[PDB]
Amino acid sequence: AQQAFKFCLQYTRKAEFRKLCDNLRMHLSQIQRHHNQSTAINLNNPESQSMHLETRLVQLDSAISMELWQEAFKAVEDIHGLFSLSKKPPKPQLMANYYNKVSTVFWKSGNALFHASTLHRLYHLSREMRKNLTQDEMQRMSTRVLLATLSIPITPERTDIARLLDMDGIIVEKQRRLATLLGLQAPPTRIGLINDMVRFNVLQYVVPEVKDLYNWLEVEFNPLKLCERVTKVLNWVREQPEKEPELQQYVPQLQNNTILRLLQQVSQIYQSIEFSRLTSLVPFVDAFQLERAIVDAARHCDLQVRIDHTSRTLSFGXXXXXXXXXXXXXXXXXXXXXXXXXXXXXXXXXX
Amino acid sequence: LLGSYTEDNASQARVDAHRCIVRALKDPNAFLFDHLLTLKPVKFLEGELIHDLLTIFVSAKLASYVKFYQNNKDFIDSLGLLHEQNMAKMRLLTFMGMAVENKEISFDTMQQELQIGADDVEAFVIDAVRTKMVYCKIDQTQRKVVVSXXXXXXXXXXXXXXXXXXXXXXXXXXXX
Amino acid sequence: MLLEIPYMAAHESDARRRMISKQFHHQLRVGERQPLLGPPESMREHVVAASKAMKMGDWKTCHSFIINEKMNGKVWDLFPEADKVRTMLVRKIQEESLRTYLFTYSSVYDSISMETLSDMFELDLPTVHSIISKMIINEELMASLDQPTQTVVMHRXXXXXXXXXXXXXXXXXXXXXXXXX
Amino acid sequence: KQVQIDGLVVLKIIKHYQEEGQGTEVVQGVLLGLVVEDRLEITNCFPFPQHTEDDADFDEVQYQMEMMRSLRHVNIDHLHVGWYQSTYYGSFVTRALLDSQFSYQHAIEESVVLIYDPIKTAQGSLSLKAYRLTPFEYMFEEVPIVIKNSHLINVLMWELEKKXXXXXXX
Amino acid sequence: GRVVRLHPVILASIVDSYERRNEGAARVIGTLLGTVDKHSVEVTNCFSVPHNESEDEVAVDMEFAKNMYELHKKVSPNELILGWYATGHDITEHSVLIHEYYSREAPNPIHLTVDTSLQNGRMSIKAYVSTLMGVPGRTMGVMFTPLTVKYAYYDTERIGVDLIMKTCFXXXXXXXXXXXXXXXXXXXXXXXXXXXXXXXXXXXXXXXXXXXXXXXXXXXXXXXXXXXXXXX
Repeated sequence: AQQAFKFCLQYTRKAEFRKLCDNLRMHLSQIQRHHNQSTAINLNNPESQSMHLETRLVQLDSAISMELWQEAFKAVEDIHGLFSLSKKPPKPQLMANYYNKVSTVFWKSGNALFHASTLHRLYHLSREMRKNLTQDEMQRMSTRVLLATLSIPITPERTDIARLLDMDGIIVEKQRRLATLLGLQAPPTRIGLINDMVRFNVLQYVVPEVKDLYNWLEVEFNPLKLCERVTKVLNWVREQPEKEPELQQYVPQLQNNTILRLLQQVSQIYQSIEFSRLTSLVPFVDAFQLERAIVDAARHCDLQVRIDHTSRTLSFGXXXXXXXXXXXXXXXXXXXXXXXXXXXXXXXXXX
Repeated sequence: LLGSYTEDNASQARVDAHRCIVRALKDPNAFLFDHLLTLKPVKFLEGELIHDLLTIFVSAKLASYVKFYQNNKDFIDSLGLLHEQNMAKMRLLTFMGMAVENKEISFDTMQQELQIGADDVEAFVIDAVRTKMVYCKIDQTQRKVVVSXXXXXXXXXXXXXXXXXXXXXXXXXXXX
Repeated sequence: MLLEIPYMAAHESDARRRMISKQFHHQLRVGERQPLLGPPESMREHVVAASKAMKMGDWKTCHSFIINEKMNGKVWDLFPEADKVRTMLVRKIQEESLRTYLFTYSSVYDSISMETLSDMFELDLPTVHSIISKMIINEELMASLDQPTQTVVMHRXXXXXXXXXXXXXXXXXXXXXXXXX
Repeated sequence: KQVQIDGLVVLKIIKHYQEEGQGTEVVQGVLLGLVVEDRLEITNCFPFPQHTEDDADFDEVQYQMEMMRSLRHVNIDHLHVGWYQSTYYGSFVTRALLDSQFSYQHAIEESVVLIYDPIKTAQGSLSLKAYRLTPFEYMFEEVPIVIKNSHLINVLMWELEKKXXXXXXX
Repeated sequence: GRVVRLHPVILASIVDSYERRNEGAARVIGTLLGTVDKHSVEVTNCFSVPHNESEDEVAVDMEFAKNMYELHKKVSPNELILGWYATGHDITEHSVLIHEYYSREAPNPIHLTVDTSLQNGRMSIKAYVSTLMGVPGRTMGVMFTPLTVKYAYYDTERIGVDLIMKTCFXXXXXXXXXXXXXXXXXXXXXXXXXXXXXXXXXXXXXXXXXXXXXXXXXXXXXXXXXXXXXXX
């Protein structure tokens, strides 16, 4: 099997490799049927499993190297199902390689939460080995892990909608089984994942600039100063050989998160702001790309807008109607505050 | 909070009144300073700085502070970082003064009194402390803000009326 | 793709003036319901990515992807005129992607600019105004164009719609009468 | 102080007590609702299974958690505002029942104990009371219980012997 | 089956289920319990279900049914799972399909519509079981048979109801209001998509003369308009 897989990798025999994999599946299905039959391989025995698991591990590796990502994903569950049955632990060498593969698969998959999880699993495992290890790697890996978590697409769910329908997202994610597959008790949010990033060990080896970035975006985000802060922080990353390398590959999603936040905050600050001002307020690769982003934020319901191309203005809501229902929504909020305040007063009464 | 502050002012040493004044003028829920200013302990001439602060927070606007900054602890506030909490409050109180005189406030007037950018202006109006203090509709096209012990008296009268109104609505529903 | 995408988008728009079928549509649907989404490898996946790119209104991405799917395929390399067809397709795709864009985004946009649109789709205004006006007239879209200022308008009609519904209802009633008889 | 008991809460408590009475085993359950002001709204209840154990330790936290989770998929989503039991002994015969209440009070000091008598409850006479512990003194006291019903509920109840936005606004 | 009796508790339970959400537009769904082993089905208890509807499709929580029923059985095995209810006020297009799901738990499935709005005084309840009359020379087609209902109570409940009628003889709500305001601040697009939907329904009916689907769509549109008016 190992020889056969090396053959496929060495001669780019992608079509045959896929067929090889399928053959291996049929073989394993037979064994459970086989086991009742005499002379069957014992899937109870640890050596037997360690060999089978070793093969599937390699199946995942070749899959990634041949860029057969759909096949990679199938082989990941193949690996998973064997690990559950597995009694003896795998060699940490071969296991860390496995996780280092999952990070690639999930980066290509566009599943950023799984991507960061796989990174963490590899970090926790690479910390132990080597027993003596480079500190320069711990620098870059921890930073990468943290950056990939800040760079994750916003997981925020609307409050009004959730109570009525408990609905968020499109919503649909066919890679949902995989979260349970990684020994995660449930799919996490980016805020949740970040807290692990928040924890000191990730933080301690984490480049400082990233901790600052996290402050700028997640802690105290202010649109009137974010552009400056980012301008002064972005120079430092570029200069560093390692930091820049970690940073280069997350520029896109990071930019998306920041701009999403800017659009939301502008939605809170304004009612009808000029297109010149809105685009001007938040940095964009191009003026038109900024409009694209704004609409995308609108379609995903992070903001409601009406864009009037004639006057070059954007409205975060016929005219009088939109003012009436904005007034109503303000009055409601005011009432809520008053109610809450009254509660506090009650406590003061006792005083 | 006025209750707690009045009780403390009327039990604590006179030396504690300056700190109490800084506390009051920094307190997130406090916008009315008349009852505190009127306290006999508060009245005394010697706590001149405290009296000035009371006039400033009871009766004056942000402009009045700027006029008097060399004779009030603006510099001390800057050293402390206390002033921004105090600065924010005086600007909120300035909006309240303006709203007392007129229920429609032009953006240009607010910005001068505000001493803040017009684009920012809405954000400042936007902030929650302001919202609890005032309910108004922002008209971007017309560049205006429509904002529909002594103050307490007036407020009381309003409350009474409000209740009557609510009762009417409830009555109707009950009927249906 | 070129044929069925704008008609799909409009349907996404929900105007539903006309119904059109595009080849490889079923394959695209399967991909959406797929647990795993990989970067394109097989040719149909490159075509696919070009489609989604058209949906989101990136025409450059779409043009890029066809080569990427094509390069592994060698699909476009098998023609002697390939350059000519590359540019020709680039143009037709420019047009249909402009259409698709307009279809999907007319909800949140009340007004438009033909100059900006012209520059950004790399389509001269004579084509833009033509395509948009034609389509709007063909789909009975509640959209209004001022040629003088070169500006467009949407998001409206209520009264007319109700009138239509009434007509339909009347038809149904007539049908029932037939059965009764 | 007043405990407002809803239509379904009262009917479930009478039903459960009577069913319990046939059983000959005392019946307890949890009351769900809202602490409003001083006053408490009981909007619903659910029965706890009969236990060999008497009084305290009767409660089954696995049953309770499951029931509460499944209700939450259900609309009401209401705090446990106390408990009800049917106890024959009168008047104030048993010490043991009170300690249970102390456990509830320690979880939430506002908790209420309702007691219903399914035998003495007769047409024209519901025999029920509501208690809290006091904070030579007596240990507990009783607050009268009123009933809240919507107009929709009133119409619905009238089919025996027949011959949402508003609530929010209120 | 010839008829159905319903206990007052079931009526009040369906109303209480609907009330907590505080949605006029929303229709709630649950399980009914009782005894269906004779020509008179007796409906004597119920419980709410988590339920969501998207487009034609609807989701019911199967595990919730099994887990709640199992607790119900521990309280009183005499009250069997005999069907389901919803708040209506009318039969909906998906009901025959939803009914097929409940059939797994028990058969034949029984559907109780409880009109918690109570528009008609005489009935707060409509009862149906699925059956097909059939067509000669053609495959039989499923349909709901309408069964007569009466409200009846055992002595305990009779006593309870009489006692309750003696005298006769908010944050969630605020959130809902805010949602309504948001809908109002958007209704120009939702109008144009409810205009289209209305037309769609008409098309379906035409085809039938599909018809059911179209009818459902039309009803939905009307409901959406009514909810817009109420908000205003």
